[PDB]
Amino acid sequence: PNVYPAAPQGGMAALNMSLGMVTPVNDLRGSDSIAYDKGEKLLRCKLAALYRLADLFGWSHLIYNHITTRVSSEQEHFLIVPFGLLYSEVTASSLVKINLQGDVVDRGSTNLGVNQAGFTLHSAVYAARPDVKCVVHIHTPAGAAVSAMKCGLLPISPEALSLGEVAYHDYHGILVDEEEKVLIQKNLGPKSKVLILRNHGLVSVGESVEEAFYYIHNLVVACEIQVRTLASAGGPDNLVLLDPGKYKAKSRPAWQIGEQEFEALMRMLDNLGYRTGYPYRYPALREKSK
Amino acid sequence: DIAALVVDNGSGMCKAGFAGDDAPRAVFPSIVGRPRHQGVMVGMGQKDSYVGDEAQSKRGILTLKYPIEHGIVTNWDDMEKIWHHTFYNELRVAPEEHPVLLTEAPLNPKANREKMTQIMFETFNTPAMYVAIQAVLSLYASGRTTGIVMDSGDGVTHTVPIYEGYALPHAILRLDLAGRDLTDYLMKILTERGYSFTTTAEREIVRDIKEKLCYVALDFEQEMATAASSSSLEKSYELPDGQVITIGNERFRCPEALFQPSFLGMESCGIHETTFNSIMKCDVDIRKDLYANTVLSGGTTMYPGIADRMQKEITALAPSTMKIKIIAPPERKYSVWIGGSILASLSTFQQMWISKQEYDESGPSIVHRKC
Amino acid sequence: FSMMTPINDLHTADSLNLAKGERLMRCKISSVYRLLDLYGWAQLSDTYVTLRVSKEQDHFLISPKGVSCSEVTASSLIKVNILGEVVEKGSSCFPVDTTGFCLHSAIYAARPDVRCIIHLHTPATAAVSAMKWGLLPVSHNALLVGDMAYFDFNGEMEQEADRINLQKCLGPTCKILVLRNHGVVALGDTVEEAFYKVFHLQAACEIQVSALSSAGGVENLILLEQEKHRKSRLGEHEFEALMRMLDNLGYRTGYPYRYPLV
Amino acid sequence: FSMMTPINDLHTADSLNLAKGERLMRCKISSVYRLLDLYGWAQLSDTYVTLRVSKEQDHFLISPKGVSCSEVTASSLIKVNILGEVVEKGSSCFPVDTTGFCLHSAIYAARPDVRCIIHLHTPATAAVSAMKWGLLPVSHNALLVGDMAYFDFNGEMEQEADRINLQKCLGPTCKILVLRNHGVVALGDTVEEAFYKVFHLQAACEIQVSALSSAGGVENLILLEQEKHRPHEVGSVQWAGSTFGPMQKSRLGEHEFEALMRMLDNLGYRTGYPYRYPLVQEKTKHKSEVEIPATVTQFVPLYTDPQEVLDMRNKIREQNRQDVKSAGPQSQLLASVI
Ligand SMILES: Nc1ncnc2c1ncn2[C@@H]1O[C@H](COP(=O)(O)OP(=O)(O)O)[C@@H](O)[C@H]1O
Repeated sequence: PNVYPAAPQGGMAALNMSLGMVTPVNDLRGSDSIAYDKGEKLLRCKLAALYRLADLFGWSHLIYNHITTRVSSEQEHFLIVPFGLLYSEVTASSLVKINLQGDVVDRGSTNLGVNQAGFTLHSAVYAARPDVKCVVHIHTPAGAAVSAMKCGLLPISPEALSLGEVAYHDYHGILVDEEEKVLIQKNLGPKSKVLILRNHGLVSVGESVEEAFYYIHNLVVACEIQVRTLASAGGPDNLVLLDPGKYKAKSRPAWQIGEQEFEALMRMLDNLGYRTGYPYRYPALREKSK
Repeated sequence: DIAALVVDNGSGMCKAGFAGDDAPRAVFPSIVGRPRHQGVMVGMGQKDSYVGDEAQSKRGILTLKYPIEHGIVTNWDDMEKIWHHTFYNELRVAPEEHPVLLTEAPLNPKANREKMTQIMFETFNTPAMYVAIQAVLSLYASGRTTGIVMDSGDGVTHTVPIYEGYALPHAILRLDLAGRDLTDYLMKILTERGYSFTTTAEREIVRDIKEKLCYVALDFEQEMATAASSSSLEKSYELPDGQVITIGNERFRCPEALFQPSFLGMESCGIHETTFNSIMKCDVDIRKDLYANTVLSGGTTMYPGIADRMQKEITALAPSTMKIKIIAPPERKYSVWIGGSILASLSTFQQMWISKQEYDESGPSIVHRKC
Repeated sequence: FSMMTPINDLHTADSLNLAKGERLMRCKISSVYRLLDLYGWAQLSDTYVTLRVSKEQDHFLISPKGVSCSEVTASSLIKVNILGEVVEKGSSCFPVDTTGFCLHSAIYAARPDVRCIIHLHTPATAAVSAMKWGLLPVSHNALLVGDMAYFDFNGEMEQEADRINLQKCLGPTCKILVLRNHGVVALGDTVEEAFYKVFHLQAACEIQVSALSSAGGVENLILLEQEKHRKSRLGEHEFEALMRMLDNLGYRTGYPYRYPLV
Repeated sequence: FSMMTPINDLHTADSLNLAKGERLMRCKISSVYRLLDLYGWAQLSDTYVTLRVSKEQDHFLISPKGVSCSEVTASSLIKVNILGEVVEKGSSCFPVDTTGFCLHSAIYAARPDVRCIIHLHTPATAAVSAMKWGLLPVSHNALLVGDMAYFDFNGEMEQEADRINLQKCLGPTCKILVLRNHGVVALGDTVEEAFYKVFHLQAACEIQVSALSSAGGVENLILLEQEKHRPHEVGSVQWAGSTFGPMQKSRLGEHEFEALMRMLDNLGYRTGYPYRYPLVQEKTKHKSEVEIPATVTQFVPLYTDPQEVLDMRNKIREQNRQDVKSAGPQSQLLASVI
């Protein structure tokens, strides 16, 4: 079966599994990896797998949003999806390595170009913080609902309180270059790994891909909690609130942060047959046996 | 009220009756007799040839020959004589007023159907006639549309499976092991007792003996041991001349050639193995129903104990999880005609009749177009 | 298990007559219908998408009645005139009914520049159209939609007064028409424009209904104003990308790409 | 594309020390994890479902950390003591973390009646728990939920004061514990009853969320009260089964669990759950008058030469040609007299 049968409301996910069957993401082979770096080869795997995983959960809105990662092997480089190709068809070799200013370092496997306007915000965030290596910008249907609301995010769920401090950026939407960039830069100071745009969507930064995915998934879950909680009562009927610092104090060779859920989802993606090629801390579900 | 006619033909028996009736009107053997002795008696009744029930009365002065053997006609003129006797002497109805329904074996040469259709339109001016499969009509007489049927006549034995009213042509199995060959074998094994039968009338006498005093053994070796060690399995037949013979051991020996053809030396397998192979040739999904519905047809399957032995032999070859049951209607001799009496009575069957006028532009091959 | 249905099968028939680039553009409509089935927006037969063939002699393409959106092919479309009478029926053995085409015919009689019309009955747009506030500028996609006019709907366009009311309600320049208690209608110069506008409109409607159910008050939401907002193809890249997956998956679409891609 | 995973690999692995009843308990408690995965209420393990093995020795079945609900098998689950130390480890190579078990232990020290615990983190249940009001009796499912207790949860259950406060406020006879801003906890004597209550809470939570979203205010919902009538839900599950005797008597969640578990067995999930009510498909029976009942319920030696026979007849025919005179054999009695 080239195409899986479609649910009444889940056809796009079924096509995502079908395209996972048809086109593997580990496009790099032994002969096809000539004149290519090792760390970049490792990072393209994670980035392409993240693009493939983003469309499955529904956090993909055509080609308007982008997910960027930073490789600090050379002086100055970044990776991004080419413009004009959706999330469900992204492979490791099809990703484009570009400069901070948007200059295309190498064309890559694909022929299509790169959008500078989408990369402007990512460039602003990357130039603002040197420690940030991954930026994920998504637009879920509940996230723009909570973002356009006056009060903003509320400490209603432990997922919301796991985010800690959150930054807010007002949507003026004039997008004239450098001064928009500097408003982005000093509207998000030190730390504050989660940024909320008032109308465009949600964005999370992270030192690694796994940590950024964990933060954005916590933000999405907390948003889904917050919408249903505040829909019933929106004011003097006091929904139960927790102190952030005080509940955080009571919340309180080891496994790294964010790798557990990411590796479990890689176990999904390999069980289906996407052939992700993600490096596994524990490649076997069960023990050694024979 | 014009009603169709159902005429069932088999080697040794011809039946005929009006459609929609419970009983056929005429049943008589398909025999043709010609005088053999010097006829010297001026002024009294002599004829060139005797046919039907009248010929069987005068077996002493006649040579009796069958026009059909193994479901294939040998002399068409004798077949015309039998058909004329059936249409005129037995039913006393005009053949050109009522439609007639005819039956035949499933696997047969090309020329038989064409010659039969040509004779039936040209000689008798039949306005409409149709050809049907015998075993399919027997299954319709049982009243189930699915199952595998075994029809064993005096000409040939055949098992066909029918699923949802369709008989699969690839799964049809035909074995040339009939009751006339059993009669010949019974004559050969009665030779060793001291009684000798050679003429054709003596063959009919041996056939009557077989019909009256034969049965099927459940266990062959145990019945041989019982018959050798005791005289309980002995019956006496009383010949038409007053002589008395003792059938003795041979009663279960003649029908056992149905299950083991090595007695006759035939290469083919037994009848139960033939039914099992015919079931094997079908698809798996329907096999359950083929093991669930099996009916027996034909006069050869009237031997006592045929159903128990058939069920045991099929269960031996069947898987252990399968359920085997055998259906044996008491009127299994005349099932086929009964099915014909069903098939002509339906309101959708009047369009199934072959048109007389359409045959004029089509020709003798028209049945292959319509049947 | 029947396999997926090919979208372009007009080569198999080779009996219907063709005019100009119809061999291409028929397929476009089929793609749009398939796209609806990929989004769960509509899976039951209705007059959703109609297309004008040429600027002259007023020929239009509509979907046959009783055919679900998954089974629409290129050769199954129905060609009618402005009056709705069948001119060239498609290769679909179904009875024909054109009572739902009349509103689209009125819109076509209003604007000669309007070519493609998209109508949807999804819960978000129906809730927004039933709402007296209409579409609110509380999302980025709502600003991307543009400006729309609101029209009270009785349900039938056979009356002349309702027709002239529709022309004086639509105005000279408008691309989105909101029918009260019935939904939204997207107008486009091409199929790409109509698809892009209706997709952004539904995204904006979902955001608006979610935020308005969450807050419980209109003044609880922040309000954006139009002052900040106020080759050369608005919406061909997105539809071409969806076309690229459709061709890579196995759908035998006849769309020619603008660039040689890989 | 192979999402089937065998849920009972105890016989295949043969590398574990099982207790008197582990063979049934492990499959029974992995089945509910699979059902939680299929309903989509939870996909990433936060130690949702815990089981108690025996009353004489307090051992508890918990899921290993870092294992998704799709990957849960019966042999992969581990058993721990009430303190939290590992007694016997499953056949899963993962670091052991029993941090989330302690709250479940806070249930086990209080009530000896409860045996299985399910914790829910679904958006609807968390919306109802975070709501100022509780589960409002506005639906039939909420009436079938029954009485319930609310408690404030603050992330730790390790000091003695929080544990004794929870055990005091939980009460002697309560089945549902609502943790504020965290979700719901269902207590069960049996796994089927607790899964039944989990399903009814999820349905009632979704109903309440939709209802309070639809109408601004509680007074518009014209809610009924459970207390005024005080029914005993008598007369439910009237049965007219043919194989067994017709009785009203059934447990709270057996009949719903049997069908789900037979669903799981049909595809190929090799579960070891014993069905209390056996099921047989048989072909239907006929009572048409057409149907007829069935009648019953060396001679030649193996090594020889034809050329020998030909040479023998040639030897005889040669004597015929020669015509040599020779008398016949004579008796020995006549040989004596000569
Ligand atoms: N009562 C009976 N018991 C045993 N065998 C019988 C009996 N009647 C007929 N037969 C056998 O069946 C044969 C007749 O079969 P029949 O049904 O006439 O075949 P068809 O009609 O197909 O020619 C006879 O040769 C005879 O040996």
